[PDB]
Amino acid sequence: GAYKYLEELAKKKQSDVNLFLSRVRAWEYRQMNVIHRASRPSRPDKARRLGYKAKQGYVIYRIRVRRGGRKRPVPKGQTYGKPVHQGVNHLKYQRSARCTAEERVGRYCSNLRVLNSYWVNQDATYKFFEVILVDPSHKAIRRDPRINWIVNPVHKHRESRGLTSIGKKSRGIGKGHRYNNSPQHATWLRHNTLSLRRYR
Amino acid sequence: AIRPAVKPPTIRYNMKVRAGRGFTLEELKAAGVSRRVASTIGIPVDHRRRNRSEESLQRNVERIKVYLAHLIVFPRKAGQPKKGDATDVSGAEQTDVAAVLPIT
Amino acid sequence: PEYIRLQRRRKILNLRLKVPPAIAQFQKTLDKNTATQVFKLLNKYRPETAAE
Amino acid sequence: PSHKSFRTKQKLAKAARQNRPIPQWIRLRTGNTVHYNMKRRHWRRTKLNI
Amino acid sequence: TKGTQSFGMRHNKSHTICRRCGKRSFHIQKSTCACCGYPAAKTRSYNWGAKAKRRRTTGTGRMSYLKKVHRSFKNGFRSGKP
Amino acid sequence: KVRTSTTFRRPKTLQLSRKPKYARKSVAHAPRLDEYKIIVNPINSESAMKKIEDDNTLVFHVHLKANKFTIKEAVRKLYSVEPVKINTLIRPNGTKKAFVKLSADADALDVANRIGFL
Amino acid sequence: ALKTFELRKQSQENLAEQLQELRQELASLRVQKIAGGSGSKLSKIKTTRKDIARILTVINESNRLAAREAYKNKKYIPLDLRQKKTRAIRRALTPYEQSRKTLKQIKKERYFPLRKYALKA
RNA sequence: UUGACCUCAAAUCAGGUAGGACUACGCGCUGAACUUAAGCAUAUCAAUAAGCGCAGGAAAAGAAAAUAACCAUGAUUCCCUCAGUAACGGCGAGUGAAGCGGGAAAAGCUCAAAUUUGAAAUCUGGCAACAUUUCUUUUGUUGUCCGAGUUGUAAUUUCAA
RNA sequence: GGACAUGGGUUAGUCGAUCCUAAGAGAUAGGGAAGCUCCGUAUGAAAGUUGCACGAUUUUUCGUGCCUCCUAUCGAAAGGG
RNA sequence: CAGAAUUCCGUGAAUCAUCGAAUCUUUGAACGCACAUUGCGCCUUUGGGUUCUACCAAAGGCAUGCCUGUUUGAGUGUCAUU
Ligand SMILES: [Mg+2]
Ligand SMILES: [Mg+2]
Ligand SMILES: [Mg+2]
Ligand SMILES: [Mg+2]
Ligand SMILES: [Mg+2]
Ligand SMILES: [Mg+2]
Ligand SMILES: [Mg+2]
Ligand SMILES: [Mg+2]
Ligand SMILES: [Mg+2]
Ligand SMILES: [Mg+2]
Ligand SMILES: [Mg+2]
Ligand SMILES: [Mg+2]
Ligand SMILES: [Mg+2]
Ligand SMILES: [Mg+2]
Ligand SMILES: [Mg+2]
Ligand SMILES: [Zn+2]
Repeated sequence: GAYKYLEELAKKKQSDVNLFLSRVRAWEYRQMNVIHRASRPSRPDKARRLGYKAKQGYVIYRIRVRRGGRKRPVPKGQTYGKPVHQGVNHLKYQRSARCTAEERVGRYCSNLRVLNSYWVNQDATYKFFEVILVDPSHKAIRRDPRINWIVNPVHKHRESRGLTSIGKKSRGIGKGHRYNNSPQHATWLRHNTLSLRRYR
Repeated sequence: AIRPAVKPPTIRYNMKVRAGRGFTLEELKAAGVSRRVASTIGIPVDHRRRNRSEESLQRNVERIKVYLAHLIVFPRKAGQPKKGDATDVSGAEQTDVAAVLPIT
Repeated sequence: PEYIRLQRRRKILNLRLKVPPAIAQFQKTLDKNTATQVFKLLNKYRPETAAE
Repeated sequence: PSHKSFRTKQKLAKAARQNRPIPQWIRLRTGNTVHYNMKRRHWRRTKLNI
Repeated sequence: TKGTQSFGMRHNKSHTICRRCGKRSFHIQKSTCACCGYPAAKTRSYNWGAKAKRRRTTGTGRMSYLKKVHRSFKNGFRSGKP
Repeated sequence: KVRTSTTFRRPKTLQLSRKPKYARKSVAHAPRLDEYKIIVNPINSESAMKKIEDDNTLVFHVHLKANKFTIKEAVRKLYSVEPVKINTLIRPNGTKKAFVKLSADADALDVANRIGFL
Repeated sequence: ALKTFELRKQSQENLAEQLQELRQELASLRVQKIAGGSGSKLSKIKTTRKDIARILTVINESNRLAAREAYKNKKYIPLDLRQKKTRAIRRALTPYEQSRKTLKQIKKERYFPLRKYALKA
């Protein structure tokens, strides 16, 4: 159907069609609020594959996030420590800008659950994302076995605990030798806990 | 639950035999057990493991056949036996699978 | 108000900003007369309503 | 100061009330050690500090 | 001049009674309680101050509703008449 | 669509009033502070007695939240007398005292005896 | 001491009248207490106070039951009449909501349910 | 002129919902220095203290874009072992995992990508009736109408197919 | 005895506070910030209490109307009143 | 210390136990706006005092963000019919 065509065309971000549409939409986005409601997904095919459905209780929000690194917020570049910690400028936040987009939209919609998010645009100053949210109080959500899980209280603010797709990526959650540091603190605890058995 | 017998990897342990996770799809096929039915009667299914040799296949197919021959399936509706069930369920008791099908 | 300004300057920006052909082929629509004939045929084959 | 808020005045009333001797029958109870108290505040000695 | 005589001019309060926690710690000009952080919608607390936390945490007060919850759980939150 | 001002203002829209599907509170509360809460007790100190027999005024301990309006109604409803003026003070113990002067057609001494604190 | 089972048999208006009598009486006992009184009247203050409470409880019990009656079989009920469990329990998925299954899942349970079986040695 | 659609508002609109607290344990962010190196800057202390966000009865993880190099294994977690080892390190002081093997426990699955197209088969809300209850406090069923939805709600499928 | 014990004692339309604004404080719009929060005070906001009787019997403030550069609040027991 | 013997072969003592119905002041996330003020308002209904507009009293209400839905709208955003 149309979804395959939208998926393939979305891969062509340098084509004349997508370059033009990106320019006009980025201009339009910069004219409205940093966080604003989207009436519909700008990328319906991308939204579906990330869990979105066109039913009551699913909500799309758009947000722009400042690009670039994290300047150390210390008074006059003064760090009061050893030279290894004197850096102020070329530093980087450990969470993705997409994660920040989810965090801020989740605070903005504190009655909703953040499901997922996707990139839509960027200029030199901002990256634009659309965040998919679900109303756990809506009956259409609570009676739906495919999205029911998110009502349970263990899924409260899953974006704040790195439990969305981008949150687990930023946490380095993965299988095998490349992710041995694993959940870091839990792995660290296992290796730094002295185990003293009853030798009898 | 009954488990397959598999050879451990690496040259340090490939001379041994141990319990594996579950029976392969080919092993269940050759023993006449549908994969959807296998779980309902305590036969684990491992979709990941495969049979690279006839020896692994035959060894585990024999384990399933011995399990099925010792298995008493109760009818879904009590007192109305059906196909694949048993009509002498009176002498049913909790027994160890390792007592019947040990890893040799 | 900002929303009115936005939807008006959006039409302007589409007028400048030379449009790629795959987008420019839209805004070339059926004329009024052919459009009426098309809708006359379409209005004959309407889907059945919930009452029907 | 005699210019005082209602909230301040309420606190002064309470402070004056807690600044009283305990009736003796309270200390005469079986199993009570309320015989003497270290909560006897006096205006010149220990200040309320609002 | 810095000692005894200068103590004679101390007659202006920098702190008054906090409406939230009742301590004489409400800084008048900052309109902020130095103890509990009122009027911020969060109670001021620091992990370097475990003793301060102990002075004010749950159980140092009446626990009126929490005791009712505890009794109700004991019987499974039942309602109606016996 | 003629705009003679260079200022767009929000148009006026309907703004319905609340029509709840359920009352949030099942039972309305009875009047708090009606008349048995407003008047706590007569005050019968020596100074209050002088007020009774010299200025035709009664002295009452009243609720902290009573005012001169509600004290007047309470005295009329409880003791069927008509105060002409009411003065109020909050005592250093934190309780409220009311000086209730009666009209020249009523005798405060008789009212005091009828209440029974004499 | 008024008997509460006798109180429930009376109309709300009569109860309201009885309550006013008790409050008037309690005011008299307090006036007499100020101007000297024996120990019987002092014990009568406490008894009269508990009688006022008994009457208030009956009046409120009657009013609340009437409200429950008015809201029987209504979708939306006054808040004080709803459950008073915990906030989390009120927000939890209902057993009905939890037991909802897709058609695919319903078919799977119908055709491949876990059997009862035994191994004979 | 009206109406449709789109986008955007307002209302003490009908019904909901979030915040604060508890932090032993849990998931993240941010982030020292004392200290050790017989000085000291890399290093170490430490991916620690302090600071900030967010949960539950556990959390997180989880049905391989995993191991291996075998006669192969087979989601995750935890224990013993691997192992103070491979490796990192002013190769200084110091630091330091993983696969196999044994054991505890075991459980497996859901979507998006498909034309239902001889029939949106889907869902919410209002109203009414009928049931139901840890419960007049709970939880549904049917009918009807209105909304949602074709810029796609259901149904068969999820690669093991 | 300003100590100790038992009691008593402070009455307002006109005196203050309350109202106003001052230096300043500070929500909101909006933008920063991982965040605690920071900046901001008609500000890049659809930020409206007020001015008209057109309906309305009939001797009067509820309905649309077309309207117009309005405004959070806190902040003085010696300023204003 | 009493008091209560209008009770003690009893729906009845007890600061008894237990607990499924209620009450639950001013506050506090704290919610009309404030608050070093028991300071200053608004709405609905019902009563009081001559008062459909002032005043007094009582009951019930009035915070913010967001979601589904409702209503009333806005746009030289896009259209059909006159
Ligand atoms: Mg998970
Ligand atoms: Mg000095
Ligand atoms: Mg000075
Ligand atoms: Mg006065
Ligand atoms: Mg050193
Ligand atoms: Mg040294
Ligand atoms: Mg040194
Ligand atoms: Mg810490
Ligand atoms: Mg909990
Ligand atoms: Mg979990
Ligand atoms: Mg898979
Ligand atoms: Mg290290
Ligand atoms: Mg003295
Ligand atoms: Mg004056
Ligand atoms: Mg002021
Ligand atoms: Zn405080």
